[PDB]
Amino acid sequence: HHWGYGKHNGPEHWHKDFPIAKGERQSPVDIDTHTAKYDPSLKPLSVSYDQATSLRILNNGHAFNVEFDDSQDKAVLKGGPLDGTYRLIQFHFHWGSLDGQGSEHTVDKKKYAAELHLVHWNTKYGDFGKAVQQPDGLAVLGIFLKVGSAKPGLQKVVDVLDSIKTKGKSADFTNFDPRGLLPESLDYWTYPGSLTTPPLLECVTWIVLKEPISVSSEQVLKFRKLNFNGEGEPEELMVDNWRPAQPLKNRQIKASFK
Ligand SMILES: O=C(O)c1ccccc1S
Ligand SMILES: [Zn+2]
Repeated sequence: HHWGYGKHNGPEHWHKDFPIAKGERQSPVDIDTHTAKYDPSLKPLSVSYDQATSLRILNNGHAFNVEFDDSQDKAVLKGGPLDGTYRLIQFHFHWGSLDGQGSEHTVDKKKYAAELHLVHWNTKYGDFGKAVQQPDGLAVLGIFLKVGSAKPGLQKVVDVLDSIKTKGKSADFTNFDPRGLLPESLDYWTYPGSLTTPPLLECVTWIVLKEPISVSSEQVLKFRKLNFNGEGEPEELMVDNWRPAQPLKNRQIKASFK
């Protein structure tokens, strides 16, 4: 009776094993666009993915992670609200059973079909396991997905999902360029928060891009064919792997843009 996204083990249950679920800086949150303040002092955001080295794709039983070589400064996030250098370790998505839900963050209560999380760790802490124990350990770039035109740069991801249908399956996934998942504009909102999955650690500087990317209905349908279960277990479609918005408490959301 491990955590998940079902009636008996979903987000409303997580606080029993993970009391930080009711903490002071939980994610996601609703972004109230009229309350977010422009912060002219945010430095420009720097997303440097030219030398990124993807390795593998893994179905971990709650999402799929595209993993990178993070043993050198190859793919880094800098600038914006951040002090120092954050290294890309993985990306994953959260998505819905239907196009009208799936994102974790909301914008004026609007839900997107899905949300991409590009996860980076602060190099001053040496490794990801140490970084998640620090209040400035991670920087996550959050990107909304809406259903419309296909995203060409997503198709290589979509096409390998049949090979990692069930929990614990992985596949080689080299030479994937995450620049093909970014929208035109880097305008963003930022606030201090948490992992959206257990263990819900309060270690994340969230950087949520305002401009969504468009994916096709056929692309997100292939996400929804994944399974939460292992091979030879009863089939449970991997859908609605999102946590709903949490109380903002004593936080301010800052905007990079007027
Ligand atoms: O899903 C996770 O475990 C996660 C991990 C790192 C950063 C963000 C998230 S939401
Ligand atoms: Zn996530």
